[PDB]
Amino acid sequence: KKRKKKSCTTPKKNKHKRKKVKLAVLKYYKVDENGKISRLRRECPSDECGAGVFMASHFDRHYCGKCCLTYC
Amino acid sequence: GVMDVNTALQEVLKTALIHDGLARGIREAAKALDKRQAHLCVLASNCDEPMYVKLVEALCAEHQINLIKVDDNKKLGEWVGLCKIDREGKPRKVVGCSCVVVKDYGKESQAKDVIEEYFKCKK
Ligand SMILES: [Zn+2]
Repeated sequence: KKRKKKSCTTPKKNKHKRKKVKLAVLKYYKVDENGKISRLRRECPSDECGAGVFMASHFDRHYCGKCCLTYC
Repeated sequence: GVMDVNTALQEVLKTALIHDGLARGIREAAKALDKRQAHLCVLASNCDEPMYVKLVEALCAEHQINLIKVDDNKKLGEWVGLCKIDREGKPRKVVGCSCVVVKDYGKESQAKDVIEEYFKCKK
């Protein structure tokens, strides 16, 4: 055969660039001037990452990134 | 004991990554503290973030974890090992930490008396 160079496609796909969030640890804990803390993120009851891994506060569900567990 | 606590940090942190017993950085440290698997916490006072020190102190106060300070940020890179070392022994690319938490120690004697007895003195 002979090479025919057809590069035409629906423009070009763009690879998902992640968003650089600064100090994401801040929003998980609410710290007052009295020392006591409040946990603003609901936590997943599992064994692989329990006691420290927070879930996703979406508009209709709670979702753990590591567990892939979703509560609706 | 012949050396003060400012040199115990250069031998307790230098002999703990060999056994992989750290949570270097802030998020690893917070995970370790919430996991009830923290023994020593190290802070640099040079951090100008207001909400950093507050939450770290609050977590280190609610839990019974010893709090330490170094008063310098960048040099902590050599205490942990985030530097590019040269053949002559010149660390050039230095990235310093702000919250390093120990989870385990190694096998040495020089640092087993210097800073490890600086706890009950605060009681
Ligand atoms: Zn989980």
